[PDB]
Amino acid sequence: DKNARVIELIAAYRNRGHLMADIDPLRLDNTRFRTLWDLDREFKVVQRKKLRDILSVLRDAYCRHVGVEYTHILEPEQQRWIQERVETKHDKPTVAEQKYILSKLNAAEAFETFLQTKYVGQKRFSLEGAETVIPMMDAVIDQCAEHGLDEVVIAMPHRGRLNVLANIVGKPYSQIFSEDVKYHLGATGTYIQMFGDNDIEVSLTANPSHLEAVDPVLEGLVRAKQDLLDTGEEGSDNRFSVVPLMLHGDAAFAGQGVVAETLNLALLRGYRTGGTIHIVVNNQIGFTTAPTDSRSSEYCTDVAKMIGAPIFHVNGDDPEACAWVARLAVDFRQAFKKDVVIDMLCYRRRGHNEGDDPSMTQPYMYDVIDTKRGSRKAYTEALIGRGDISMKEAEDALRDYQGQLERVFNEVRELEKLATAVDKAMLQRIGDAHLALPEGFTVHPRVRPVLEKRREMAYEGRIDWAFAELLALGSLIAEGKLVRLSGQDTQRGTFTQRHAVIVDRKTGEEFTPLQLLATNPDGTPTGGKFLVYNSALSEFAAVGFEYGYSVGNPDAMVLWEAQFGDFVNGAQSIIDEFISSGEAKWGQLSDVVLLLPHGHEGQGPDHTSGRIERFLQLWAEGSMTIAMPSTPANYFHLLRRHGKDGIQRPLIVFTPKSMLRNKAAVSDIRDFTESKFRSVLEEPMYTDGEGDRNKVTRLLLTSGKIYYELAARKAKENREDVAIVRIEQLAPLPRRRLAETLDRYPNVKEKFWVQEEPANQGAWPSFGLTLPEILPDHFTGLKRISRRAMSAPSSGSSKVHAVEQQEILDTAFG
Amino acid sequence: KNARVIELIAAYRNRGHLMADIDPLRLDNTRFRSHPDLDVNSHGLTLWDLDREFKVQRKKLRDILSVLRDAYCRHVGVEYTHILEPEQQRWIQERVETKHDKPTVAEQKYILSKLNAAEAFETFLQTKYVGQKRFSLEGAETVIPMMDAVIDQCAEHGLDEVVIAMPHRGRLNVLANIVGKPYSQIFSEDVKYHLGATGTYIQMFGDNDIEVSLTANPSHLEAVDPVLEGLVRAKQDLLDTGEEGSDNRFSVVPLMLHGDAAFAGQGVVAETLNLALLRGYRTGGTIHIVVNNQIGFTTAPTDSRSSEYCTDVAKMIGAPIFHVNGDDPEACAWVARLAVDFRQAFKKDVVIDMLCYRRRGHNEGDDPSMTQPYMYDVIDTKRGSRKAYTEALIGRGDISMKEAEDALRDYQGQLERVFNEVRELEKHELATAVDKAMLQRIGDAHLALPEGFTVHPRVRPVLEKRREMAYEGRIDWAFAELLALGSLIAEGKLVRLSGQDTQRGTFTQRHAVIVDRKTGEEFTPLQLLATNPDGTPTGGKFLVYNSALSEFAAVGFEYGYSVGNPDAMVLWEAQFGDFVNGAQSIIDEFISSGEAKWGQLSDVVLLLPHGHEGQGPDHTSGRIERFLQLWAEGSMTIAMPSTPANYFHLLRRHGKDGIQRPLIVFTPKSMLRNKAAVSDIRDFTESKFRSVLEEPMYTDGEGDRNKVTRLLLTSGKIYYELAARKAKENREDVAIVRIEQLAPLPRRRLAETLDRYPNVKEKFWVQEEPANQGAWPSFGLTLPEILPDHFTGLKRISRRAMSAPSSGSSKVHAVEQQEILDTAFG
Ligand SMILES: Cc1ncc(C[n+]2csc(CCOP(=O)(O)OP(=O)(O)O)c2C)c(N)n1
Ligand SMILES: Cc1ncc(C[n+]2csc(CCOP(=O)(O)OP(=O)(O)O)c2C)c(N)n1
Ligand SMILES: [Ca+2]
Ligand SMILES: [Ca+2]
Ligand SMILES: [Mg+2]
Ligand SMILES: [Mg+2]
Repeated sequence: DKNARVIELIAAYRNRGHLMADIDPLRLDNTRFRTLWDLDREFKVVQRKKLRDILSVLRDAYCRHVGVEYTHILEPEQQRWIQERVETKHDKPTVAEQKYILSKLNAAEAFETFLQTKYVGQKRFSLEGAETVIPMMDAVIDQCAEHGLDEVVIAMPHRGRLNVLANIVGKPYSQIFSEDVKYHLGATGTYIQMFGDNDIEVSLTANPSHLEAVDPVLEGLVRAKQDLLDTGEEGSDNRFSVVPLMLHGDAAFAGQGVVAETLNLALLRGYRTGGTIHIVVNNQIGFTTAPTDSRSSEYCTDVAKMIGAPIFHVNGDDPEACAWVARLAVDFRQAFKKDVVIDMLCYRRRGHNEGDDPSMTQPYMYDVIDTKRGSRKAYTEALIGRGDISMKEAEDALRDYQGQLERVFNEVRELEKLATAVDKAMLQRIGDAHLALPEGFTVHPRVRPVLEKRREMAYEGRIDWAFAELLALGSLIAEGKLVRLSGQDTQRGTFTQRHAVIVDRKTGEEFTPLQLLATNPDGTPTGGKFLVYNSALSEFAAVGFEYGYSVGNPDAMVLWEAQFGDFVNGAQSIIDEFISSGEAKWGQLSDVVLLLPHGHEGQGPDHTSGRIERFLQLWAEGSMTIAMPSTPANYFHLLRRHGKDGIQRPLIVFTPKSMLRNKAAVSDIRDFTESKFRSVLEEPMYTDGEGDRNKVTRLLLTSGKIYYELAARKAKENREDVAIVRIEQLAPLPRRRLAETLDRYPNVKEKFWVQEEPANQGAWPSFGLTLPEILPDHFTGLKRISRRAMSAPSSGSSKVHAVEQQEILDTAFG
Repeated sequence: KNARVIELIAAYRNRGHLMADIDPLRLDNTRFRSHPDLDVNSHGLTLWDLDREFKVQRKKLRDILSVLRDAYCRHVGVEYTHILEPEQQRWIQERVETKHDKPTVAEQKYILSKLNAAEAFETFLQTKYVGQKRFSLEGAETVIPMMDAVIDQCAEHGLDEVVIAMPHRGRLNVLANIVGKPYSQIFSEDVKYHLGATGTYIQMFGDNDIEVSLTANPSHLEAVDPVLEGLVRAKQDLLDTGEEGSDNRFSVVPLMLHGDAAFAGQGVVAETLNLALLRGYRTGGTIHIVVNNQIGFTTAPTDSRSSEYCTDVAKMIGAPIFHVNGDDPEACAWVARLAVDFRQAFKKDVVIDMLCYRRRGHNEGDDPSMTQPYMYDVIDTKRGSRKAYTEALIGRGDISMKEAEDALRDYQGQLERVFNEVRELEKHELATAVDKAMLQRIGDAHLALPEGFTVHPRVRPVLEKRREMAYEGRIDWAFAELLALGSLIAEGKLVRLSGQDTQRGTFTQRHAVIVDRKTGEEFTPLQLLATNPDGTPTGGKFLVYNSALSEFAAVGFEYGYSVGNPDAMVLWEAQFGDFVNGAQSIIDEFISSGEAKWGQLSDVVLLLPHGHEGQGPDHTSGRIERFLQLWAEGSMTIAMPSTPANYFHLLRRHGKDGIQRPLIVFTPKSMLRNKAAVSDIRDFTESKFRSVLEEPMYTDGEGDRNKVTRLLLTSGKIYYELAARKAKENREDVAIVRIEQLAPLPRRRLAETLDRYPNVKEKFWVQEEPANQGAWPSFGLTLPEILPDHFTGLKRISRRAMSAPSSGSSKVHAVEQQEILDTAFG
């Protein structure tokens, strides 16, 4: 019965020992810590060891300065791996390793002392009380270099950022302190091993003040780099040689939903990066808020249990345990290609900002902090107290600090066009690819007519929207471009129109027809690739990832598709903080494409609008391209121009739903082979037909699918006095092309902007103000024909929709 | 040997769920092969050991193993050893590891009756109407007797209400067979899949009843999750149950339904779970039911999540998780009742993962064998839950051939009743001013400290300055806010105020809660106003909390709270208005549009610190232009007050007008401490809210309105800078008019004020925000149309159009600020 009580004791330490570990350097919770003859008896564990030695191994491993959470991991081999490395008696670090960790603590503290002394308003960014994160990050990067990896990419909030730039990225003081925006900009550097012969690239990504919003952006950036190096999921090796190193705060990590959304991507085929190293700077405070008001779990890291990640809670006043846990984390990530979370328990020495006396809201915590000596002073005293360094060396370490402090002060003192048309053979090849099935492949009987109709369209014309899209993407791959397309149910298409990936009816094997265009007819690679995935049910993390992918590989054609444009508001922080504004704020460029299914069809307020008015409001000084094409060929030329123009700026496309199957919304072969993108479109009766522009007295200006309904109504009552002009590119406004087009209708007495969207929505709120100002001689007196202003994108009734739709058409021809 | 048994017991308790027969489709064939953790020989035990008695009590290994396999490896997969509380693990362990008595024929027939009613509802829906395939509950009808068991167990505990939140799948079935709404109400004259509902559940075999309600929601999956919590917490606060109540029953239960792909992918799930035990947000535990049909439209679970289960996020708060086979309605009803008992015993969330399937395509244009041929060849060989359960009861000898025929007659009768009832239906088809003594009382309250309380030395001058302000005037913004909230509590109103660092204030200005310098005890001065001077309660209360670092779940919760208690004054404060875009879905889908779409009314207040001060693009704008764009047909009130007294009257009008519509307030940062931005006692005691404000030199001074030839129209703090510049140059030819209420535009008040300046030759809208931001994009178009005789020729003075709310440089901000001021006086 005694040997059974030992087995239960071993399991208790492994499962719950972390609840008794001395992880808090402030020891705020006192309640945390609240036979002898058997201790010298040998037990079978098959090895023979004395109970006192088994128990000492269990206390050192699980109840010392490291709290290990791993028995929640479903993989027995991963539990076994941790168990073996944590439960073995490790050899104490060498005097050289201790002196090295100490120099890193000196550099970090001197940097902090310099920041608060030289400049004013720097208290918010203070890393004082959390300096151990610097030798911890150093150990992460050094262990990644020891595995021979290519790059470590960092994402972090603002606390200690300039310290990371100087002591991790290795940026010189002259570059750091030159003129805050500096706390949001990206950076690149080279890490050179101190005791090794390896080097590794280290980069820091740009981010807003919005905590954790950069998390899926880092993942996308890293995946794009991993794809370029041919490493990982889409590569020839399983090394995933680009490592994401993600920094967090404790209140942010537990409260922001994007954390869970980004963790949810960790093992997905379209989003995995081979595991992220997470470091939580757990100072047990969020501004003035205590952890008991910030989370409903024991640890701020408990969300990471969602993906069975091992969690290490470590005492920030023990830099050796912190460096050891950082190296173990890199080894686990390398061995299992899964996320590791390091929870660094520390404190925030100063107030949150200049106007904060933290004892006002946390008197107890700050009476304990005011008793604490720095983790530098503590570690140097601890090295003297254990006899690991001499009195001369301890003075030298103290003199290393002074020289590090003097150096910053003295260095900062010293400082003080292309064609998008393809040939008919290119169209024919993309059409033929849909029927070039692998041997023994069984196409689903309802998919086979789609493949046959695409080979017919490629040779005979009447090209629909869905095929035009694949013609654009396919021709880019054939030219050597990497095309990454993703979104909810994007492989088949929400409207069963895409079939980018087709599934074997008998085996379930996937076949990608456009991937055949990555190989030239002679069998040589084009250098191009088609990467198409079904995303998780996320908007915030998925849009963030695709923006990040566009930044990681500026040469890639990156498209994200919303199920319906109505759901993109779930990614509003990414749209506001990165996509629309990254270039102006940080000089960070993104070529990301957002495909937003849009249009009034009676399917309700959440299946009608991509909120065109919101994107037009965000636009300024050529920041993005915003388009609503009405024709398959014009969409094809829009995608090819974006993929070939070399302008790294986002593209927002309001794509159709029912217009995908509108038989009037088809294009001729010549529209792809002898044309280009047209920002302004006239009716074909005036450009190709026998229509007379001089009979026109009423001009209707519009965009999107409503054109076909207006055109049908004009044809039904032969209204030669009315002309319909489409604005395909909403932003930047094609001022030049718009003026030249309207000049061709000299007898126009009235002009109307016609739209399906309510008066406070669509293009009218911006066009109604801009068009009379930009073109006063053409648009003074411009009137609106639309739905009435609504507090929702549309009515919930399809009957109300139909009445309103007819009301617009009747007003336009009244 | 005894050690190998202890390891075997732990293995079943920890990992037995990985071998449980939970999938009714049995898609993964490798699931039952290769499981050494649970294997006897893989632990160092033989067939000889099976008849040996072990200490666990003394029981044979064979009995230990039969108890473990029945409890953890049959149709229920139990995850609970991740729970840090040993008493919670032991509670589950005892109830799961005991041999339960088989359900009575009466209970079995009742479960079969609920499946009969659910399948008959689903059969009518697909047969009578077209375009109903997307709402089909076919393959998941066991969720109806499962929900019935939840509600019946809540009634058995004597609870007051169950509030349901769910996506659209099986919604009308829930309305008919759970909420109990009649078919005449359900199928009269879709929006019906988004509307709220209330009903009464009456126990079948009991004498208790319980209220059952369904909340309104958009098509945005999981967005309603925090809204349900807020709504339920508001109801708990009214019933004096829960966290802010004398009874610890939490007698209003949230029943939250989910889909498997959405539960794993939506971040709002984790944000809402994170609220579960917070003093300001806890609802005594939510019962979660995931309708896990192992598909999300055309997407397989392996592309939807990075974990074994769609429910693994719930481990974040140490919630017990039950994976149950949807083809076993008895195990499903049993797990539902156990979930209610756990929630009652520990006031924590329970998650039920119901494994089932989706019989049809996702919608009308879906042949799901196109994308999932294997799954759908397996679904095609499966007969429904009702039929399979009828056949099981037959084999077990629990019912006879006559009884099964009678159950099929019950199904036919339920199916005829829908068709018939719908056939018949088709055939017939205020003053806001307070007395000075009220102000003095709120001022005195700041110094009426509890005996032995130690005020922080930096907080004491704030308390003393508030008593001086209350008696002498020069009332600042921060105190005016508390004067408004305090006077409402004194009148009997419930005031709920929350947000990031809201107790102290982001700008160290509020001090709604003060903390004892020696003990950490909290003291709320405004809570003293809930008691009249005679000692009787006013009926009012002050509920003030620091929120978690969430925008989406926190704004969702506060919107839900205003719906749950329409009589409450509910305010949510952003740290900076720049971070409210994290809650855009709640703003777009509930706040701005809930009234027009569902008839659901909300009185929620959003306080959004706003203003250009050189702190960068994320500490400058609450995006006024976005709220003005969302506004239509008086859906919300949008204001930017420039004065403490005008803010006070704005909050009191909102709290007393009886108009259940949201209020959006763009609040100050540096203007909190602007010494010109103070109000007199008479502004609170003898005035009201002013939507349009003139300069005091014209209304109270010796200023001449007839000398004015240039009129500057503006809003917010820039008024003080424009006023200082006018005073500096003695510019009598320029007048500054403020628009305090941006939406609905005060058309009449604006027209009457401008008519008082007859010699105006030019008008300008002046703003700090870029030309594509602030009020200009809407005012520039609206003002010349609504008031053509006053605003034709209206010009803009602002910052240039920008792709961000401001520049990152405070030097660039300062130059642009001066440029605006010089253009206005050029
Ligand atoms: C999405 C978002 N919400 C709110 C804020 C405002 N904010 C800035 S710092 C802070 C508290 C941060 O707490 P924590 O994550 O523990 O980091 P710490 O400052 O302690 O390192 C908040 C709420 C923000 N920057 N982002
Ligand atoms: C936030 C959001 N994003 C996307 C959609 C579009 N959408 C509707 S149903 C669906 C798949 C749902 O999967 P699941 O949660 O498993 O539910 P099920 O339809 O299987 O019951 C999606 C992505 C949505 N309604 N909401
Ligand atoms: Ca481009
Ligand atoms: Ca109101
Ligand atoms: Mg913190
Ligand atoms: Mg599903």
